[PDB]
Amino acid sequence: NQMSTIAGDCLLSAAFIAYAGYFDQQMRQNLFTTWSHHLQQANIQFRTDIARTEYLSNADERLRWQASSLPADDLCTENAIMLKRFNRYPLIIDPSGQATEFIMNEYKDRKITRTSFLDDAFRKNLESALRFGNPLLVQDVESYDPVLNPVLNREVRRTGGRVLITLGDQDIDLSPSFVIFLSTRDPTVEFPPDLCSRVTFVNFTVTRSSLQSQCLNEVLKAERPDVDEKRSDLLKLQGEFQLRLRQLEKSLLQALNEVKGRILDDDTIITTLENLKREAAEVTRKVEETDIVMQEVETVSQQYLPLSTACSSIYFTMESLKQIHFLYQYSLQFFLDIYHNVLYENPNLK
Amino acid sequence: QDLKGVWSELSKIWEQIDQMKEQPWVSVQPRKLRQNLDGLLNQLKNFPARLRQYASYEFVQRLLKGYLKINMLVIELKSEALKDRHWKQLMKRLHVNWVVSELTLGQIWDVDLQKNEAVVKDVLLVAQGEMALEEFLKQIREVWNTYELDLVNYQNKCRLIRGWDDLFNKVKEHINSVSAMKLSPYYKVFEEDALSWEDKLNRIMALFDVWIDVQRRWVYLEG
Amino acid sequence: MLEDEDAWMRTLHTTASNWLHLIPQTLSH
Amino acid sequence: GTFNRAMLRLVPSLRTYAEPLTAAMVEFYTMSQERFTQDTQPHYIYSPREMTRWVRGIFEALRPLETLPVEGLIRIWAHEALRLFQDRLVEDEERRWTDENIDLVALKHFPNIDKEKAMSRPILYSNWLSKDYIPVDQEELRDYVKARLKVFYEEELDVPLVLFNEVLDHVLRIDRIFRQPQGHLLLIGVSGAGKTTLSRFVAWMNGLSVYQIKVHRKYTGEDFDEDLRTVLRRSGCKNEKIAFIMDESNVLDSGFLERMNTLLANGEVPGLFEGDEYATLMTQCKEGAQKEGLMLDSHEELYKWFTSQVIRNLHVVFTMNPATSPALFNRCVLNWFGDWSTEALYQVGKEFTSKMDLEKPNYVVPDYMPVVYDKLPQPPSHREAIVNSCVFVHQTLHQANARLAKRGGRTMAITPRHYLDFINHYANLFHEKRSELEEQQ
Ligand SMILES: Nc1ncnc2c1ncn2[C@@H]1O[C@H](COP(=O)(O)OP(=O)(O)NP(=O)(O)O)[C@@H](O)[C@H]1O
Ligand SMILES: [Mg+2]
Repeated sequence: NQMSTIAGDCLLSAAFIAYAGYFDQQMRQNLFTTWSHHLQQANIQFRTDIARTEYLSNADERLRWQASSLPADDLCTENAIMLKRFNRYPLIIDPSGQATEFIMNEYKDRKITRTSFLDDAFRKNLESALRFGNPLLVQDVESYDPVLNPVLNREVRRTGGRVLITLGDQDIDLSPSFVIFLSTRDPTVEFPPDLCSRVTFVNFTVTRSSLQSQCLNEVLKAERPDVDEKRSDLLKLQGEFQLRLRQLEKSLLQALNEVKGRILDDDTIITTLENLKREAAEVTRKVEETDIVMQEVETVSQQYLPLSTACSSIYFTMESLKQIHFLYQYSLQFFLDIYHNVLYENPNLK
Repeated sequence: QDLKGVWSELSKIWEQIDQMKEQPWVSVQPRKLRQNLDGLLNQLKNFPARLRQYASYEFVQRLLKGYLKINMLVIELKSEALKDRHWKQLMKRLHVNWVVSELTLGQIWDVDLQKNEAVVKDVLLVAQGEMALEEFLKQIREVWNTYELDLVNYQNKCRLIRGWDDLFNKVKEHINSVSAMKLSPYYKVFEEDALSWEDKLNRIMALFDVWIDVQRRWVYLEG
Repeated sequence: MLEDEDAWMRTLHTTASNWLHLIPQTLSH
Repeated sequence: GTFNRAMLRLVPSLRTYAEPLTAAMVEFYTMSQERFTQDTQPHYIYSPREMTRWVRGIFEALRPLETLPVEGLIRIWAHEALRLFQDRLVEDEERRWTDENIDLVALKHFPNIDKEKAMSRPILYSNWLSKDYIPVDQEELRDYVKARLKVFYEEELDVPLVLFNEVLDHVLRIDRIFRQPQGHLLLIGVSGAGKTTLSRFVAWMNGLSVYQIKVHRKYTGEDFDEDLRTVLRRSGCKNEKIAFIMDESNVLDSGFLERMNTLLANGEVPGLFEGDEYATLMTQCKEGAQKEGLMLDSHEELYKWFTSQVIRNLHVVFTMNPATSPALFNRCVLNWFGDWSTEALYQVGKEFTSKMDLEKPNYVVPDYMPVVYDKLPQPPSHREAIVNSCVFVHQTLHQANARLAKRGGRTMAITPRHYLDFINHYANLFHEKRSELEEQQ
């Protein structure tokens, strides 16, 4: 069946990676829904519930990202996936800088160098990155220097036995281990279609819908832990449960390799099989009850949706308050502190 | 009969193949190799359809197609980046006992380049990065062996040094670039040389860091 | 606008049309 | 009329057609100049330079040929009209108008002519498959350029290229430019369309040596002068064909463009070679003239020969996106790279998704299938449906950006590079997931 389904799954996932990334969470979801509706209209088989984060990543990489400074949000996980499976050098549009720090942490072992377009020594550092093969994160891309056009477009000339790229007046030997991450902290920035063609946009900007989803997830985690666990089980059922099941299958095969006398020394090895069977039954049950749990979690999410919309509206009023007076600078972390105070350390809830 | 004729044609095809393979690797030109490989393919197509149905003809045709398929890897292998050390890496990984002087296109063709594309590509990426390092060191050696201090007469008393900004920019750029080299994933063979250059660069910097100072003071003081 | 982004276009269009209606088209020198 | 009489002096059979042809030329030129103005598009400039380019194109097409019928002359007239007027046009209705009026003007001034023989929908000219610049059919051109793209995969760049109709038309236009006297091209169009790729491909295909300016931090006009000295020395003295490719990374400095205009117009830069440089230029020009077989001795005649060689050898290819002076627009032959059409997207998808499995024998064709490629085969297969869905995804990004722009939000441009990225991602993901499931199985 998954053979039957992979064509549509990969079409949708590739479209999401290549095309979405500048748009907000609702706009990405609208695009994905349009593509899914078209694929359904043409009888192209795909899974009805495509979990993009779990389809394009595994638990190990997500845990490694959480070890780095990647916030545990759906938008941030999707953005990290785009930052992983990119064919064009990405342009990060985070307004806060968490994504830049995530990029530095990810490529710390590869000796990533942070530079800015405003720096006068930018070009020189870039040359080094091009020549010695080191990841480079260039910030302040709103003042993009067109000299980077050949580098982003990967226009190389293979004269002699040396591969060249024209940077400024000098032809730099491009190295195989080169990667560059463009970055900016300005959400309201317009780029020329040239740069738009040479880079893939990865937007970390917090919008009304992104913060609404964050607040809804935090309400579900705080006040309905059972429903949050069930939703996490839905996300894990897209391959994580089967991944651990096949890992236990491999362990059972390894144990079954060493069978000589000790198979019937106690003749109680069946326990391990039982264990797998038990977990198999468990995941089978989670497969059979999937629709019921989806309905349950959707109803519970609709219960706390108005509170999430209220939180988003409150934060954006707080953010817009800077127009009334220059002292009214309130960060997203300040609102999140208010919101966690309301949720966890609220004496009224006791 | 037809089988005897196709056997004879097959032998003639193999003659062209063997003559092609005996060409030494030093003189192998990939473009002319592609031209001849195509010509050999054309000869196969010329054979009548009845002779083309034979299994041996199909085997030769798909082999020659494979030669043209790995022809790309032939241009990529016949490069100046590959040196001897990277050829030694292929030597070791391909578990084949080749002789570089006696190396011919036939030995490389017999080794399945299509099956070992990853091995060749990996060696070639290493060669590209290390040749980038080597040519940067070549640029350093050239510039710092042909670079002369600019001297301008100063009130018919001495020839002072002009161009401090350019010299300092060059020295700082090269020091930063050698430091970045020290972080390169291919900085293994070029270690010692880089270190030596680093030392020289530092000395240069250090020397001029005092030289300009002295000059400035002297100028002021003589005034 | 910044407090709630989504209605503003239609209201601004109507307001500017009314302003164009009230403001005389030309002033004679 | 004087120019056309001088041109048709070669073929006496077309002499009586010197007066009508000119009239037709003039009429069409006037029509275009009235129809298309710089208010719509800044490059819609028309001048007697376009008419001189028209005469030069007909002259170059008629010079080697011993004889032509009147239908052949009208066909080459229409071909040059299309290459000089329809190429610059951005919108489709303008191109349709130009194509229709070309026929009207031709027949109006050339009555009693076999329209079918003198006018086929794919008017096409190239000497790639022959010895002379004769008309040639679409299919053999497509085959020849596909073979040359296969060659161009090995030598130079290795990234694959797809030859759809727009690409092949632009290849033929750039080839025509590279075979014209002082033929300079301006590829104006959207980013990611393939302007640099096709310019370099045609330059390699015709044997031209690609030379590009490498501007830097505070690029000096003296450096640009030295680059021009090298380029003209190679083009004129060394008899080397050069494709002088320039992109907006260095075109944005108009100080170099206004000096480039002299070479674009006259074929020489007076004051570029002076003193010692002029003496060496004269020496090398004398050597080249003797090598070719001219014992020209006077410096003025040597400079004239050098200018002629630069005219016939050096071609400048400007590449820009839709500031630039109208003089530069009028000095260069204008070509427009539009965003890839639905057919182009479908062809690129089919070619780039050909290694994929994408084949379900039990695929069921859904009644009233959502179709975005009009010429898609009916009933479609699974692979055809997949490529149709890919084209639909690109079109949905375009519609989404249009809707966001209408609502007032900030939008980014969806270039064909996005489509190539999406197809590459599809290939990588499909192969990866298939490999994972196969190893699991
Ligand atoms: N016909 C084609 N088929 C496949 N890929 C193509 C084609 N034309 C262009 N490309 C790809 O387009 C990419 C870059 O576009 P390029 O040829 O640089 O366009 P451009 O018009 O020069 N862009 P810009 O300089 O930003 O205006 C390359 O990776 C090419 O492989
Ligand atoms: Mg370009």
